[PDB]
Amino acid sequence: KGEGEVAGCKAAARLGVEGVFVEECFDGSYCRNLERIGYLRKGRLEPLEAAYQASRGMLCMGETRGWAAAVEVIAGLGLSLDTALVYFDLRRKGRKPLVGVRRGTLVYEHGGRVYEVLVLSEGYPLKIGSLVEWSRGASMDNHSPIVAIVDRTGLITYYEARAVRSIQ
Amino acid sequence: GCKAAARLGVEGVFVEECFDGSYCRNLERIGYLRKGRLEPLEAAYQASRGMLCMGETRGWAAAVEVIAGLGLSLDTALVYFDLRRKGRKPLVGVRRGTLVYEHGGRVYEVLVLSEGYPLKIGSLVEWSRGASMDNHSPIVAIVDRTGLITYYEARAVRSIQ
Amino acid sequence: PIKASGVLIGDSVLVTDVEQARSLYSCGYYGQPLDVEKPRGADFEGPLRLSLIESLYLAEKGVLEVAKPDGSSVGVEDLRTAVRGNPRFSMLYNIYRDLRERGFVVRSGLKFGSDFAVYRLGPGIDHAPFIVHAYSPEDNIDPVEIVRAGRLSHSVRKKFVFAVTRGGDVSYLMIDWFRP
Amino acid sequence: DRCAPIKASGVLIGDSVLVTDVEQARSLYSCGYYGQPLDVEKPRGADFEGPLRLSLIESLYLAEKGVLEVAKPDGSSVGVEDLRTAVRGNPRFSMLYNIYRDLRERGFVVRSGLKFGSDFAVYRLGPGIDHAPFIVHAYSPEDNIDPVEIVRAGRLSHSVRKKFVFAVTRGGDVSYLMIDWFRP
Repeated sequence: KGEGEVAGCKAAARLGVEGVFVEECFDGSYCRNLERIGYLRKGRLEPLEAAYQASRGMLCMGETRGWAAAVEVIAGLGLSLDTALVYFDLRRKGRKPLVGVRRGTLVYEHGGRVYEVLVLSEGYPLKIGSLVEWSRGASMDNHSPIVAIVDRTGLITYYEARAVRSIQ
Repeated sequence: GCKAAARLGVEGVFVEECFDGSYCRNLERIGYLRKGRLEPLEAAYQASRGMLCMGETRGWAAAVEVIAGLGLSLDTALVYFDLRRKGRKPLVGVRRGTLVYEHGGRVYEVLVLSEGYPLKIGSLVEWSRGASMDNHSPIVAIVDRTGLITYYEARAVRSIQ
Repeated sequence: PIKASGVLIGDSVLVTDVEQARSLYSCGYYGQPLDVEKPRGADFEGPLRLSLIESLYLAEKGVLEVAKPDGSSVGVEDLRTAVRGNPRFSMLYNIYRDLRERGFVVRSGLKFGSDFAVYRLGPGIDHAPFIVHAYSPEDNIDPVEIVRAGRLSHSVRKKFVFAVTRGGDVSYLMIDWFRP
Repeated sequence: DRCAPIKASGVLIGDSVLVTDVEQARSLYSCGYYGQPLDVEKPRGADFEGPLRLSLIESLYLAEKGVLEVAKPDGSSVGVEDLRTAVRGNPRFSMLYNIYRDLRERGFVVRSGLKFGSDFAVYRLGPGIDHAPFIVHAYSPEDNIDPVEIVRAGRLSHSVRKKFVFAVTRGGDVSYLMIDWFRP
C-alpha cells in the first residue's frame, strides 16, 4: 500500500477462515493482558474478544477499525449479534466471559461464583419447558442461572432464573 | 321480612302479593315491574336484598332460584347488582351479555366478560364499534374467577386520540 | 375441622350461611365475599363466592359439600370434570393445589396483573405475597414476556414466579432482577 | 414539522441494522427519534457515540421512506423488498410492522414499550421531551384472550397513565381500542 494506519490501535489482526489472528502488538501490556486472562493465546484471539476489542477501537483488523471491524469478525466468523452485545456489556462491566458449552450461553466467574448466561432475543420464542431444563441444567453444574434478554432495539436486561420444586 | 312475594313462571317472574304497597308502587315507577311481571334481573336483585320472597324462600337463596331458574348468568347478575347498588338503573340490552343503562343523560352499554371465557380481540373491537354506532358509550365489565368486578371504557378508533 | 355447604351456580359455588362463609375465610382464607371487596379480616355477611378451583380443593379435602340449585348432590369428580373441562382453570388448579398443600394461602393475582397472589399467613396480615404466572411447559413465550414480568414485579417485589405444570406435576422458576 | 431530507447507510447484521457513522447516527436520532444507541441507554438528546441500532421494522420503514440504504457486511446491497421479506418472516415483527408504519405515518414518534411492559411506547414530541401519553399492545383480531388480560393492561397502565391502547392489525389495516378505567 502507501501508509498502514497503526496509530491508535494497541494491536492489529487479520481475519482467517476460522479465527482472528493478531499480527502486530503496539502496546505490549495490552497483549500481555489479553494473555493473562486467556483470550489471546499465541496470537489466536477468541472471536468475541476479537469483536469486542475491535468495538473499543483497540484492535485493528487490517485497515478496518472499530465497529466496522466488529461487524467484520462478527459476520465473518458467523457469530450472533446479540450474544456479542451481552458479551461486550459483560466485558465493559469487568467480567471476562467465555462460550458456555450449551447453545446460546456465556460463562463467567466472579466473587467465587460461576455465572451461566442464556442470551435470548425478542422475536425468537422459546418453550417455557426449555427455560426450565436449561436452568435446571445450569444449576446442576454449579452455575447461577442467568437470563439476558435483548429487545428488538438492542436493550439488555438481566435476570437470575432459578428452577425449584417448591417456592421458597 | 319481605316486602313482596312472587312465583316463578316459565319465562318470567310474577309478583303474587305486595305486603308493602309502597314497595311495589316504587318498582312500577322506575319501570321494572309491570302488570305483575318483574324483570328477571331486578327480581333477583330484590331477592338478594331480602325484599323479595320466592314462595317462602328468602334472600340469596331466593335469588339463586331465579337466576338458575331463568338460566341467567351469575356474572351478569352480580354486575347488575353492583350497578344497582351504585344507584344506576340498567336493563337487559340487545346484544348478548349486555346490560344497558342511562345516566348523565348518557347511554352506557356494558359488556360482561368472565375470567375463563376467552374472546377474540376482533370481537371486542366489533362490539365496541357496534356500541358507538348506537350512541352507546362502550363499557366492558370484567369479573375474575372469584367475583371481583372491574369496569373500563373501551373505545375503538381509527387513529389514536 | 370446619364444614360448609355451597351451591354450584354458573362456574362458581356460593356459600350462603353467614357462619360458614366467615368460617372458611377465617380458617385458610378461602373465597371472596360478595358484599365486601377487601374485608377487614371478618365482618362481612357474604355470600362467600368460591372459585371452581377452590370448590375442587375443598370438596377434595372434605370441607365443602356442593350442591346444585335443585339440591341434588354434586360429587368431587363432577367438579373435577368441570375443572378439567376448562383450559385456564385446569392449569391453575394443579398449581393451586400444589401451593395450598405446601401450606401457602393462595389468593387471586388480579390486582397484581397475574394469576395468583401467594401469602404465607394471609391477605391483610402477611403484607407481602409472591406473584405467580402459570404456564404449561409446552407454552411458547417471547423472551420480552420475561421482561414484562420483571416490570410487573417492579412495584411489589422484583421476584415473581413462573409456575410450570403438565399432567399434574409442577415446577417453579424463580425470576428476579440481576446486576452482572 | 419538517426536519430535513436523508441520508443514511447501515449494515444488515442479524435481525437488526447497525448505523456506525457517528453523524448519521445522531442525525437519525435527532431527526425523529429512530434507532437506539449502543453506548447509551437514555441519551442526552443525541450526544452519544453509537453505533445506532435499528430494529428490523424500523429498518424497513426508513428504507421505504428513502432514508436508509442497507448493505450486507460484504458490501452488497439489501433491497427494500429484501427487508420486507425478513420482516414478513417473523410473526411478531410482522404484526408489529403495520402498527408502527401507521403510527409513524400519523406523525407520532414510536419507541420500544419494553420498559412499560408493552409493545410500543408512543410520544408526541419524543422521549426526554414529552411523556408518552400512550402504551400499546399489538394483536391480530384472531387472537384469543382471557378478559383478565384486559385488566392486567389497566394494571400496566396503572402507574404511568391509566390509558393504554390495543392495536389490532390484519391485511395491513389497523384499529385501536382506547381503554381507560371507569366508574359506574
